[PDB]
Amino acid sequence: ALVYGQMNEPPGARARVALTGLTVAEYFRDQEGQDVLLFIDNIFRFTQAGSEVSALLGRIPSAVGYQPTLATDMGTMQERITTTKKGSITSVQAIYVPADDLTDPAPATTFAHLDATTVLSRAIAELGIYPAVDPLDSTSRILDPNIIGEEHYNIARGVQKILQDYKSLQDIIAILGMDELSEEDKLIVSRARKIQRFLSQPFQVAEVFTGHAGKLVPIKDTIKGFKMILNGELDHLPEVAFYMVGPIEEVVAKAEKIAESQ
Amino acid sequence: TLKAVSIRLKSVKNIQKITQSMKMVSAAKYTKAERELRVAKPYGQGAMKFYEKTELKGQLIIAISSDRGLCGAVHSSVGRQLKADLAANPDTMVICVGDKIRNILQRLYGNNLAMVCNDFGRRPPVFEDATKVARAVLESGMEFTNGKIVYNAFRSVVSFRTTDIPVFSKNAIESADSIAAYDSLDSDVIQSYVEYSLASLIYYTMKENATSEQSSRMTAMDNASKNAGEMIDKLTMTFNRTRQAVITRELIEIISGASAL
Amino acid sequence: QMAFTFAAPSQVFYNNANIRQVDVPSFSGSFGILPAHVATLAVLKPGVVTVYQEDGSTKKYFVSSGTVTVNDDSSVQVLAEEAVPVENLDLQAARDILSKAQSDVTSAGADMLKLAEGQIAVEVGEALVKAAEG
Amino acid sequence: ASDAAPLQYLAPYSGCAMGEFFRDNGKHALIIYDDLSKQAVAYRQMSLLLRRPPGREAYPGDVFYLHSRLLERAAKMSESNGGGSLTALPVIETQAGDVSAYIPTNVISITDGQIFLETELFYKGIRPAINVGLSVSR
Amino acid sequence: ASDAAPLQYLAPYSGCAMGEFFRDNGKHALIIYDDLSKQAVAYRQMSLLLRRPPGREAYPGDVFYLHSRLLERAAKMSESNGGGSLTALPVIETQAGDVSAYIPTNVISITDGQIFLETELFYKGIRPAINVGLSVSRVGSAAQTRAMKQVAGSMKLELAQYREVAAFAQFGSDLDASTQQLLSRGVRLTELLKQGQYVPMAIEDQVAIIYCGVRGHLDKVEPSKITKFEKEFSQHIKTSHRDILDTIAKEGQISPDTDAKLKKVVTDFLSTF
Amino acid sequence: VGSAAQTRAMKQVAGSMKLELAQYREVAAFAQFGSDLDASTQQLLSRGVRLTELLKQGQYVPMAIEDQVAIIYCGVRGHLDKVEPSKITKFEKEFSQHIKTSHRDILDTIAKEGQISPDTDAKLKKVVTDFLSTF
Amino acid sequence: QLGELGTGAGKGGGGGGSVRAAGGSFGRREAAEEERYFRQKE
Repeated sequence: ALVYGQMNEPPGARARVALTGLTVAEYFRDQEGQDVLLFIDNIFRFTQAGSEVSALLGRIPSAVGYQPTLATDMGTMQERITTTKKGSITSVQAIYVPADDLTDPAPATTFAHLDATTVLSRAIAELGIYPAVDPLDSTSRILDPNIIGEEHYNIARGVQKILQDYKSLQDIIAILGMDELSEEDKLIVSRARKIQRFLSQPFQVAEVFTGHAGKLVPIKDTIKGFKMILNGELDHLPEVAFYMVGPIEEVVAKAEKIAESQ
Repeated sequence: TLKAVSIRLKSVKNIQKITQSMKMVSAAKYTKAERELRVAKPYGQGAMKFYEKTELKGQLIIAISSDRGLCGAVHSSVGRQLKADLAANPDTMVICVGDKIRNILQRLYGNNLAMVCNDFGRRPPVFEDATKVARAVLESGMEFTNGKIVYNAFRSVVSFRTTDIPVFSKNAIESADSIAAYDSLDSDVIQSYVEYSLASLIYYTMKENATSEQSSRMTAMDNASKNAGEMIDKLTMTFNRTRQAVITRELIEIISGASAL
Repeated sequence: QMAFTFAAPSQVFYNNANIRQVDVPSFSGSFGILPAHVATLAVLKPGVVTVYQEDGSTKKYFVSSGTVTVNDDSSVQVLAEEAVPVENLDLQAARDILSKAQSDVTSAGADMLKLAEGQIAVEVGEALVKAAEG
Repeated sequence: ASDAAPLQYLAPYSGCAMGEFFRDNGKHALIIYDDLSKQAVAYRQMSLLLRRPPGREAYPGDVFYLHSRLLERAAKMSESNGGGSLTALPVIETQAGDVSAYIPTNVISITDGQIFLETELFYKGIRPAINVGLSVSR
Repeated sequence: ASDAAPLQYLAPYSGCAMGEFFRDNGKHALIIYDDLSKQAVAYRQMSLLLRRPPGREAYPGDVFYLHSRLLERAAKMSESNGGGSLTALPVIETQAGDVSAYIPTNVISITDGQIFLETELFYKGIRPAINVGLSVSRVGSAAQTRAMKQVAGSMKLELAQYREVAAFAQFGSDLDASTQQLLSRGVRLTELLKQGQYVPMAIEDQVAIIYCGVRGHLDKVEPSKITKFEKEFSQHIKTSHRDILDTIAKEGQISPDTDAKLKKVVTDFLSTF
Repeated sequence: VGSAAQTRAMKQVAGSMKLELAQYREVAAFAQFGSDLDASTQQLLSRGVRLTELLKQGQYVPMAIEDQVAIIYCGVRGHLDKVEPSKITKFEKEFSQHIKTSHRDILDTIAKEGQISPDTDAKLKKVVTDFLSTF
Repeated sequence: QLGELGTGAGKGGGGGGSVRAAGGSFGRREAAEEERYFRQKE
């Protein structure tokens, strides 16, 4: 469902349209018992509209020109997005950072409510990996071995550490070459490129623009698949077999098809 | 002010870009130079083995440097060791390869400088340049009994040591105590062997000096890029604080003017 | 037990490797080396240094100049200007340089220095002719 | 965060009164204000909506007295007053590790020492990311 | 500037309504606001003198609403609405490159892309002084012809690679052959984009000259003679090889057969040139 | 106001000083990493260093215009290139005393002329060299 | 005290690139190496 508070609307309409979409999502949570998704785009324009409304009302602005009620205006909206005993509302909010300043009052107030972070990097997209989520810059508060599990946490930390080692070794490879630490760093760079390919995934909503059928990977298939790459159980497969395939069974099936076609 | 921080942040950002570019170039040269040093080190071990076996103990001084400066503490510390030679052998003529050593040492001991080689450093050191220096020592006719070569040894990636390799003359070789144990010695054999052992020691130092110089320049640009990166981060936070303070202060002035009406 | 340090500005061949026999063409005569040799030193000349290791393997290394030193501790330090195996050499190229050297000798005339250079290249060319055709 | 700014302003003093019950009755209490930087934001909202003159970072001039009158009630009492005590652990959130900002410098001048937590140490896996050289206990 | 502040505030809305006449009648209009910075100053003057509450930089709280309700009227109408269009080119003057100032921040948020101009690039000879790395177009290559999209995609990729290794090109002469090729190609493409004033060129001329840039046809020529090559080779293909231009116009792209014909024409011309 | 606010003797020596300080400003940066310098450049660097130490002055001791002109004239004509900068102040007191009770005719000559003639310039240079020999 | 070259644009001595406009000591280094080269040439 869309609510579309447009830019050519007065600041009162743009300040309240996040509450309008939140009200629709609250019905699906309370009166249906669902886990609802709420998309706010943009959360900075919600802050910007509230600053314009307070300026119109004659209130004295706070630091960096924002409204004096900035934390309360954000807090009143963001505290309705939670899990209740009926259902939940999960909010994915597009974020604009003014002047590339994370200490600005608008992102600093927004970051106090976030439980995760999904960074879409154009550098990942230039490598052909879609979705272009940065594997290291994307964070989450629930990435702890008490909310998601011990195997989930250990595999995620191992994947992050492998990719951090790849980033630290990329300049060494660029200067000297692939010949480094015999076959130890060669094993690390081989696994890390397999990790980067296996993070890519075809999407069902884009299956008519790309031709690849989309995949919906369950969480256990993801953990099992990345555990296999981390354990080195698939070192005999090409890195192309890990690209744009959801499950790890798709990887070995694609590698078999390559071996049969070769 | 906000303009002063913005100007300084722009300058430090350009400094980091230059030093990162210099670090990549100097790492490429160091990788190539260490690759050839991996084979040209036992070449100097075999050349110095004879002088080690004779145990001859010590004029002329060979200084190895380059016209390319700002590689760290190479020419400064080598010249400092050369200054210690000027306080130990004030009457020793010195043959320099590089203008930087000439610049440092001309003010102190311009009366004890034999010759200074220039237009060197940009090209990699090969044997022909070593033979050019070797022919320069011979045909000049300058008297020398003992001697040494000043060069930057390659201890590690971040550490370089300034040592000296002793170089003797044909006349000193004939007068050696343990040279009687070596046979088949006449004038022409000793003369040709000495003037080729000299061109093998000079080639060994030139490979050691080039690798040590590129390694020092690589780690100096690496330190400069890290320090410029840290200074960028602190100046960015200072710029963000100053930008926010300017906006807040300007608005309070407007509010105070509006409320006073 | 004979430590071999045959190196070059271009390549490196042996580093303290036990060799049964190395025959060296020097200015003091094209003599040969066995372990615990005579303490001496000599100047290389254009010729075919040969290597005969502990397995009896025969390897031919033509050089253009250099130095040869044998110390009292059975340590052999042969350093040569450009040591290459002779298999990557051409006898036709050897005679081409030799004919070019002969032209330099004939066209030297009163240029005694150029006459010496022609003689030097004649010695190198004749050395390679025997090297490549053998 | 959904509550009104006067409620967030009042809550440190309400909890302090509940802790001062134990202090004045011979018992010992520990109180944590998590966090006083958000209470200063709530008080700045109340001050700006009351047309009071903003100062540094639009804060009112009595934002120091806001925290000073609160934290000074945390004290160790003598044996003639029962011997009780109240211990305060205020929390202050900085921006990019800036302890030289207005509000954290006010609380540092009030409290008896600070425990500084580093983002750089926290990224490296050091938990708790306590800066040993920058942590003071007066 | 001699006109009153209400007249300067009302002029963009008056011109927009004149352009909306063409939009609603099935025609296509282009509107230039030169410039919206001074219109916001005029609106700020009226608001401050009407005792309206000032905000950041003394601008009123509805100055974003002032420019958004103006610039949202530039639309591409549907075919059931006549198929007309209205294209807006607002102009914003920034102070010392501060695009984070209040009025430039608003108009950047409203618009569908920016064309950044720098004085540093202006005096380097880059005219028009467009910063390629900063200027965006959110509609992307959907607003280009098939021939232009074919060649500008490779030009954008090559110019991005040139800006990555632009630090080495300042001093580095003993680099690898690939890096030297990347910097030499980017110099040709940077010199290619330079254009004089009051002389716009047709899309066929633009595609042809940047086709020669990205296909290596300019790697053998000096950058100082690129402009002379741009005009003279255009004459050489406008009245001597018109059949190739006919095939490109008929098919809307450059086939490999037409690519080979253009390669022979360039090689023959560069022999003469 | 410029040179119109200076007397004729001061204007003659401050104009030459402003040129020499400009030349010294061009060559004062060489102490950062330079090691070998030209002989004329070294003389410019030495004279400008003397001039920078000449502009230093203690508190509560203002000196007369004739003393300022004479000291600046010695500074810009190379009369202090052979003197270490640490002893410039001692020279500034003692040499001014020497030309006060003994060469007061020269001071009267400069006061009546109002500027520095080449003959008076030669006379002052000879007194400087005589004083430096006695120094 | 003379406004040494490279100490800052508008700060007494400087004018030029970003380093020279920022001043400090790197602008002094830029002015030192440049003036040394052109004094050697003359």
